[PDB]
Amino acid sequence: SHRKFEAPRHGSLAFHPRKRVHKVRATVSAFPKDNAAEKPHLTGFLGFKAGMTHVIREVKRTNTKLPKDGVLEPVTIIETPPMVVAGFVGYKKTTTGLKPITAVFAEHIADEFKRRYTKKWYKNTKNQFAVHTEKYNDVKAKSKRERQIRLIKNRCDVVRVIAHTQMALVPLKQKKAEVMEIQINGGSIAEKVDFAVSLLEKQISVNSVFGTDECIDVCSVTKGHGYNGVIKRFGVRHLPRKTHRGLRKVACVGAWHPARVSWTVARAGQMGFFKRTEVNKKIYRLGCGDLKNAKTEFDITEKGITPMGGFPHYGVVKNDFLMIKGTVAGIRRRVISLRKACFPSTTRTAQEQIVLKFIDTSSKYGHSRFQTTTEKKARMGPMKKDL
Amino acid sequence: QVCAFSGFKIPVAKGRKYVRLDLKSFTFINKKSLMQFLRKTNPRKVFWTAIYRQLNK
Amino acid sequence: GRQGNKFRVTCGLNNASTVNCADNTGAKTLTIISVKGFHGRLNRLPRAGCGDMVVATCKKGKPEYRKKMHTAVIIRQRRTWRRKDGVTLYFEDNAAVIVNMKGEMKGSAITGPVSKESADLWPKISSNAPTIV
RNA sequence: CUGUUGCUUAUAGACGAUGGCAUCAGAAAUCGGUGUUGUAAGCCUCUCGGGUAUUGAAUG
RNA sequence: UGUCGGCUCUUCCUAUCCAUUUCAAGCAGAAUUGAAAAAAGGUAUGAUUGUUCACCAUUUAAUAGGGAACGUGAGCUGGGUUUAGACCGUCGUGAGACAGGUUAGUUUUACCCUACCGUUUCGGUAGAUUUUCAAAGUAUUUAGAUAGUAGCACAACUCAGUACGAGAGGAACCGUUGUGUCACGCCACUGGAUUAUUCAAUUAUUUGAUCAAAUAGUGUUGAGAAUCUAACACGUGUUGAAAUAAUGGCUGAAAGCCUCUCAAGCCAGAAUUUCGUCUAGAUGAAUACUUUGUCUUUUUCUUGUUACUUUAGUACAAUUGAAAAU
RNA sequence: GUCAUCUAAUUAGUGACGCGCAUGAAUGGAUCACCGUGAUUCCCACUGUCCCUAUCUGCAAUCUAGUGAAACCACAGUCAA
RNA sequence: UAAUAACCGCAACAGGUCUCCAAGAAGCAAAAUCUUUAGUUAAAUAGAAUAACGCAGGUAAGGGAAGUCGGCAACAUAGCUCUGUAAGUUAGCAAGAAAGAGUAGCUCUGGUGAUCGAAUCAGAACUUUAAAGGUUAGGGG
RNA sequence: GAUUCACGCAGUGUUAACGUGCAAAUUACUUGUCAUAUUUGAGUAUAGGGGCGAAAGACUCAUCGAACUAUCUAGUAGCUGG
Repeated sequence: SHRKFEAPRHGSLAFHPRKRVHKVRATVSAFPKDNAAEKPHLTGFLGFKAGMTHVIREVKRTNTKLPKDGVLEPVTIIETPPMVVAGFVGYKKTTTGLKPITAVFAEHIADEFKRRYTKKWYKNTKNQFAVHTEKYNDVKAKSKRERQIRLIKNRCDVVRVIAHTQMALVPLKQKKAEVMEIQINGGSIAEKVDFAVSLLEKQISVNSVFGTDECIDVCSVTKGHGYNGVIKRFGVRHLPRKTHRGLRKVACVGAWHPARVSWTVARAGQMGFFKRTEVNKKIYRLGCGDLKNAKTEFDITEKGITPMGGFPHYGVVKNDFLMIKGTVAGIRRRVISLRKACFPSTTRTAQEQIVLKFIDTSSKYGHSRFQTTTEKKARMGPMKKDL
Repeated sequence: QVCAFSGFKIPVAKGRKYVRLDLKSFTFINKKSLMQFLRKTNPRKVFWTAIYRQLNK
Repeated sequence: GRQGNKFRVTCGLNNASTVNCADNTGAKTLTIISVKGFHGRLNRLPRAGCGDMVVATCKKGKPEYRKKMHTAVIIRQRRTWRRKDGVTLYFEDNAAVIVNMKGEMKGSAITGPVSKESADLWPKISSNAPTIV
């Protein structure tokens, strides 16, 4: 018999199997399509979600009924200290997919990068890249390096640099760096390798990768939740109060004669630690250089992006950061893989210039009232504690 | 904006506004001030409000 | 008669919700039956917010209005809804005024304030409202 | 090299697993910042006081 | 083989109700009617009734029809039916009967195998020798056969009181702005929970009184951080190429003309398909370090792997396999 | 069943009508104040019944040390036709 | 012993089984709640963690039965004093009908007796978080 | 043979718990009842085509539309199994 009334199915079948990832960092499944008629550039970065705040922005779109005094929107702060380029790898297009041909690394490698190659650092001999560094300038090793460069320039189509973060610049307790491959999109393979060679051991800032008011894609791992039932995992309807043996379950898990439970039925299991990609995430503030603060042209009081009392569970942001509109997957301290838009948005709101009128920096705990700690003391006056 | 009960300076995009049938609208900094107003509590008798601190000293 | 768009207003009035009639046309209260433009979902009751057109029956009022189905526009609601400029507000009571499909008010006056959401969509309501909040 | 073990470990979690650190480690109080309540006890004033504050908050 | 319906939930069919693309009309416009492609997405809220059904009141773009042991009771419920009490009507001399009515009437078990959903553990894919090489172990960076797939729909402005029409009436493409729902998230702002029995007040009892408490299994109330969370807050899925279906066409025979082709060759054309993008993922690849350099098995140490240790045996550089297209 | 009324909407309720398949007078007919862990319908009030779920506590379930059953069991255990 | 282990139920079974004596607070009350004399802290094992789904107890924005066979379950009302109380009726009732107002703390005054004492009732100032509600405690038509 | 609360008792609902249970009928909450047609002990009387029944074919030692026990009895079986 047919179901009496029709309704959309609960949950998406585009996200099955529903299994938690193992690594915290999420690798981008794809990079923006290469164009061979432009200067070489990097198409991605790596940041840490400091937290969220809210801003007021002036609306520049025309023919809109939005208030002329600004609109309150949420933003997400992603701290992005400069990354260090440790090497690059060439890829070749084979009949089985991209195949890495060779990888060329720099002479000097930081200990944060080396920690990635062990599972117990303090019990290790800590001799990663030791032979590579020791005989870097040997004539036999120099010729091998030059051949590796020549081989990539002849039998490769994709060039990616190996860049890692400097964990000493973030309040994270972790010391082992996070390594990402950032693809180079630009001219021929000859001038792409030349670009990567010049990038060895140099520091790349987030302003060199992303522009102003640029919609980007963010890849990260969602906040974990553990074992969960079908009400939270999928969103099925709760059963009546009269129900024997429980309310928060799917009543019928299949018909008699497909003879088995289907993959499409809602079941209890892990929800949480999933990798998700979101596209068309507009950058509100490129927090580099003169924009590293939280002051605006309308609100000219000098203040950093860190809220009063610090970011909850995170700390203080003192490096370059991204002000991404809205929400991104994952809790604070989670590594976020930024990436240029795979499909550049062409709507009027995507090209709209962003002009912020106010950036909230009050405490994120409780019902705060003051934007700075100096204005709190000024309004409260001398307290008996100090007085 | 200034809170109706406490008299504090309401930070932007914070608090709630209450509109009455006598064409009068009030804004409050939090729920704590809103309930005290709804109970007809006199802000002059509540110590932490800015109205009280202005009356004496 | 509805003019222009309306931003997201959380609909605090359900099916069978009783609202007051702010007009002077002999109707005291109206109970919401359906909402114009509502898109049905399984087991979901119709929802109405400020500035929404509803189908209501008058269970309390003059004989020419009682036991009859009317059309009314919600002008205020006790439900808290947030504006686009980060302003969060709500009213003391849920009220409505009887208007027809063409959008003109059957009454001639409105008692109490009228939300800006309902005044912008329906010009005839804004002309008869004392104060817009 | 890897595993166990320790941090009554977390960005994780039914148990496994996963993530981080392991002597320049970790833990702890104390102090400062940050919040909540509403003005402590002895003698309206002391008093924007006192108390709490990671436990899944942020410094030193 | 637990016998109706409803609730819940997934999937399937098309004889398609809506949205997409087309052709025809007794198609001027608008509204409609007949038909083709197409089943990827949608298809509601209620009064009465146990009802399936039915019939009304709305709302909607539409509120289509059906299957899966008349799907679905160790999933629920028990209103219907269908034991044992009782009442009424009719029938029977009577006990009793009634696809007649009314009322009250116990809904058991999963800890087993598999399926599904998540989660561990051990094992692992044969033909390369330019020492700048080759192979194994550990680790990271990646890779992507295959499997799933997601965004839809509506409204407002302008077009425009224009096209069309005697008039009455009355559109549409582009462009812009929103909303609803589905999917994935998220804690800034707004709201909810609250044993931080946090802070304050207070009823009863007991601490000789004050202070400070405890008890009434969380005494109660007010405010209430954190954390969790909203159908109640708020972000993203307006996103691109190529080939197509019905169909409409180009060139063009058969068949000197004609013809979109039951011919060769092409074009435009879908909520279509495939790439592109998203999630899971097999055999894999690169690099870093430790080794090893003809080869293995059986023992044996370690949580385990590799190198390693011993006794043997075994081979020893040199003619090996390419047109492409038709 | 027909007409009213109850609702926006009434196979339910109530008031009338009565050739009543098949009512009817101690097979007792009609009437009903008070009473009822009796049956039925509608108002007010109230509320997680519901829109639509969120969250808090205790005891379990999870894991572990000690202890330790039973039902059932032809052999067993992936699917399409 | 006379029973949450001596009795009857297969047992140290939350079942059943006749009596005697009987403190304080508070209250109308042998009610709920707390305590004294007496008894007991053992009564089919615990520790860590704080998943789902449960059993028991709660709360909740806006709406308010739209859920459902059906207001099932839960919420709600609730003590006392004063005012007031309809149709119907077997004249007895309906009736606590329905409906409305009051209630705290502190400082006082007055009334109710015998030849010093009883808690009870009424009234008046002032203050506050405006008062039955911790527990107990009718929903009404 | 008025209305209520309490000690007790019952069993209206949850069609709650449990349903290889604490229990071969119990537990929790809600509800009802809670002295004169009331509750209750012991003694005593009534016995199976019988008793007793404010009547349900109810009860008569977990057994009742005819108890339990033993004998006739290895009752008969055109039916099922070996």
